[PDB]
Amino acid sequence: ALKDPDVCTDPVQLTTYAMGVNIYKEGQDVPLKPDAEYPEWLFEMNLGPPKTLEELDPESREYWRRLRKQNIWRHNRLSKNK
Amino acid sequence: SYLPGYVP
Amino acid sequence: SPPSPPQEEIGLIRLLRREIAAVFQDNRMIAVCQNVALSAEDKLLMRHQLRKHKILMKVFPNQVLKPFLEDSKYQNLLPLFVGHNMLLVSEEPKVKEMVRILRTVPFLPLLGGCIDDTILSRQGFINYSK
Amino acid sequence: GVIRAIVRAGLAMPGPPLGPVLGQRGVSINQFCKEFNERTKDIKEGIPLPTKILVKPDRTFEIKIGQPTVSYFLKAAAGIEKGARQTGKEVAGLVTLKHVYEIARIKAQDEAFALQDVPLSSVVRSIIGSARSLGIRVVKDLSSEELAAFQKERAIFLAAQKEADLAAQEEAAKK
Amino acid sequence: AAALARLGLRPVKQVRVQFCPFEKNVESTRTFLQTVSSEKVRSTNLNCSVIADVRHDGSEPCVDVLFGDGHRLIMRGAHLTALEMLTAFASHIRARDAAGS
Amino acid sequence: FKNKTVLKKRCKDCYLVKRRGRWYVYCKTHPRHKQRQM
Amino acid sequence: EALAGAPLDNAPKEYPPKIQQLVQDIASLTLLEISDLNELLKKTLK
Amino acid sequence: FREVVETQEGKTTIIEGRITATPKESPNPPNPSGQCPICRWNLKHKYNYDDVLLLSQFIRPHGGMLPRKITGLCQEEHRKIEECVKMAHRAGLLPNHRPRLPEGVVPKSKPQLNRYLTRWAPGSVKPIYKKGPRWNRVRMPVGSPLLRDNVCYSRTPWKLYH
Amino acid sequence: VKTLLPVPSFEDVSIPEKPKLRFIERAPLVPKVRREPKNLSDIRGPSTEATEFTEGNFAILALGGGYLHWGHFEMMRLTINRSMDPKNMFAIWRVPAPFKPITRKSVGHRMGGGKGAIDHYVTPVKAGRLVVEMGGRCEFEEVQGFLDQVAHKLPFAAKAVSRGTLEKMRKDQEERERNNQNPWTFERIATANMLGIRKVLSPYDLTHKGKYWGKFYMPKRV
RNA sequence: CCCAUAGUAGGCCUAAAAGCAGCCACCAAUUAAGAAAGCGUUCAAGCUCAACACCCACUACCUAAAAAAUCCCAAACAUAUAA
Ligand SMILES: [K+]
Ligand SMILES: [K+]
Ligand SMILES: [Mg+2]
Ligand SMILES: [Mg+2]
Ligand SMILES: [Mg+2]
Ligand SMILES: [Mg+2]
Ligand SMILES: [Mg+2]
Ligand SMILES: [Mg+2]
Ligand SMILES: [Mg+2]
Ligand SMILES: [Zn+2]
Repeated sequence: ALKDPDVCTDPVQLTTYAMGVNIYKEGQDVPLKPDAEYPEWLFEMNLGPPKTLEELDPESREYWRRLRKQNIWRHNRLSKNK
Repeated sequence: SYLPGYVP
Repeated sequence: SPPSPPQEEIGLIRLLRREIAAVFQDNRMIAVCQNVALSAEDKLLMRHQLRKHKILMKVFPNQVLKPFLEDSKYQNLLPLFVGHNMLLVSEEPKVKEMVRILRTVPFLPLLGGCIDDTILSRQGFINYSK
Repeated sequence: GVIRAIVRAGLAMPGPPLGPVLGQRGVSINQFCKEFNERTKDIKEGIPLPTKILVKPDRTFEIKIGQPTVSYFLKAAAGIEKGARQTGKEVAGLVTLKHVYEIARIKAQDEAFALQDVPLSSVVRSIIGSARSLGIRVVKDLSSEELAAFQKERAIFLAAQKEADLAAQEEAAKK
Repeated sequence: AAALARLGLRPVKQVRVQFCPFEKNVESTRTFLQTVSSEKVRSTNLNCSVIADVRHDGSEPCVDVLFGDGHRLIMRGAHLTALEMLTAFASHIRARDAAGS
Repeated sequence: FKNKTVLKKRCKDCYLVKRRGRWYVYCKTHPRHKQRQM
Repeated sequence: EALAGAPLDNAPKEYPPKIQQLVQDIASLTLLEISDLNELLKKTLK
Repeated sequence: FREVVETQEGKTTIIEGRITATPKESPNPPNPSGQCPICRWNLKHKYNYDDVLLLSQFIRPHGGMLPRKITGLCQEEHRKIEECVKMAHRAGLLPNHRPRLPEGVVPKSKPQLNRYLTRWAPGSVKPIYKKGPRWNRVRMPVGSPLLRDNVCYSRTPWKLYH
Repeated sequence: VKTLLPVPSFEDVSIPEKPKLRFIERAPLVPKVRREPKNLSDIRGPSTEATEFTEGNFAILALGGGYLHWGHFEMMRLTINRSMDPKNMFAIWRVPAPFKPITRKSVGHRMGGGKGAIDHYVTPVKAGRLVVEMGGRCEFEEVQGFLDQVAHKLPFAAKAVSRGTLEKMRKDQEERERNNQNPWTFERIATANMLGIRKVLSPYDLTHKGKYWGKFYMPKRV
């Protein structure tokens, strides 16, 4: 009996408004602003698969953050049988 | 006063 | 035993050696508190109340920060770093805010640091605040 | 201690699963339902809201209601009702970076992100990760015509999936 | 932390840790503060106050503990290990607990 | 105590001790883990 | 190249030696010269 | 070395530690290249359980062994000295390194049996009721196998099983 | 700053379609009629077949001679298949199915009256033979545990090995022979009939060189 | 030894699946912590492990028993130059 409220299904509205951003009954839909009104870093975000260890720079925190996760993955693989 | 091969 | 070829410095150390330089060059207040074992919620909350006045909380390993200080001008800050050591670094001396936030926790010791290239004690800060 | 569960806005009920937990710990279920429904009166019903019920030693309860889950925000912005059954192979929804940016503004106010004083870029990077688990593809620009084409193809796929499920369910009946 | 917390701080009225951070003999005393100031140990008894005093007078570090019975324990950490101090602290906790009750 | 040719700790609270010339496994949390070298 | 350690809290007040020269230099100058210095100082500080 | 004194004055306990006189290693070791005290003085394979002058330097006041990290001994030599001290205690050669007894504890008299080269603890050993055939004889160990490499001045090697 | 190191990658590795060990039949599909002699030499001395790794990187190495009956194969199959990860691990048989017929006489009968009827089939194995070979996207530490469990339950001495550990084993034995300080070796004495020793030695000892006794392999013999 | 916050109860299926019945992905916040390696819960909670910090654990990475019938069964011995 419990579910989410009905979602929109209009391409025009779904591409011109952020439908679920406004959660209040008395509020209005949040209109999408023009491209010039959004920060530059938004459009440089990685929309694809995660960067691999080879792509990452060995002097960045991202490189060593990736190696630590891989070592944790290896530890879990080795521990499973142990 | 101990030589190279001195042993206590 | 023949010594072993010295292990080549890891790239993270270099990044840490560069971020320490930056924190130490581009900030003015550099307090040095002992990172006591407050709960995760409390540590996050006290770090949000300090960030209200944009007073950052750094944490650097004592095996990178010490070499740096040894070879740097801050050669008298070494004794402080015996144990867990967080840095409370702000870009403009906001001591009174830090001090009142730091006084909410009776057991968290403010050990000292260096404001405006002057190594102070705890009372130095409490005096610079007044 | 802390009781933490997702409770839909305005639809708190005395039934499971929160009710039994509250009763076992001594908190009155009816009182919470009234308080939660009253404090979530201005929010559209059915919105999943993560709740944090702080139970004090005398069994008086304080509730800490946060912003809706990111799963809702991404599903609502895509127009989809259910996520992908096999994310990475099937694209169940399509949203733009602008949608994610607008969601981050609301979700950045949640106490989890707000207390960390993280830049909005960090919240955007997190939302993109959650989208990659729901089957929703984030694209730099989406037109109304491109979204209609995808919706048309997605409807066909979903209809075929229903037929496949019916076949399995019908086969199970024959078993 | 865990070892001290298991015993608890029920008979300890106040714990005061006084050390000079710039001095070179405060490592043991500072380690003692970290253990007693842990959330677990502090949570055992909320009426006990852990007070950390930072001085730059150059005096040797000292730890003063006040129990509910009124007896006090003074531990001078200049030439004492953290483990030794914590062991003595725990023993006196046990002694003052049985006396009161 | 169960006699064992190979002594194995069955939980984190098991501790190995050599007493009266032979090895023992003692466990306060789960006394059933107690083992004697055979 | 190495800043001096912090003075003890109980030790008598100590002033850096580099300023000791500045303290003496001010006494030698004349009030008219100090006054002219001051007019430029007040404006420069604003 | 460092001592600790506990003094109760005016219903207050003061715990303090003082640094006492510390002995120094004799100068000019004959083998400076040595990596542990034993081989620095060319003592490897040349000491036994009865060399209390040597053994007593590596034990605590109550007869306990000292950590290997403190003494600097290697694992091999540290284990040899460890066994040698146990045999020295059992032989009665360390009468001033007895265990600490709490106040009010006077040990009850126990039969005096002179013994030496005792590998095991007397209480942990069972009688040899069945000796077994000559080709499978149950033997009584004497000494320690850790000392098997000690310098042998006789043509017969040390018998470790009697 | 705990120093992390690169994790090994198995991206090039490929898992066969049938990862698990196949079923081994008790007896050959066509039953053997001709009864065969005991031929105990088939488990004596060094193995010449299936001594090297083929597809996988891990295996169980035989350290003695023995016969594997169907009961052993079931223990190996069920233990390995239950313990292995089908997605990331694959296992192949490195031994043929039971093919050598073993005869038994009916209970209670005296000596004589001809040879007994065929009762069961066995697979002869020699020391040095790989018995099961495993591979896939895993490390030796992952499979060593359950492979060692299986090896312990075999009717001959056996040990789980890898490409690295197997090669190190062989290199160590070669080094021991090269640096051996004993001027007298079993090979030299036997091949020259020194002391007339060949009167107490088998012709096989000229090639076994004191490392094999019956079905038993002595790894510490040089 | 020490220590553990968080998008989030990822979606899917499911009466319920919340790291931990199954299927897919396995991205990301925080200096640091696996969309979870082992327990646990009807589902949750709850206890560990891999993280950070602290900091010289400065680990071995070879395994391991015993019982019979008249009564154990030489005595003994670790020390003087291989004969
Ligand atoms: K076996
Ligand atoms: K689940
Ligand atoms: Mg999570
Ligand atoms: Mg879910
Ligand atoms: Mg799940
Ligand atoms: Mg479960
Ligand atoms: Mg992370
Ligand atoms: Mg949990
Ligand atoms: Mg851990
Ligand atoms: Zn146990």
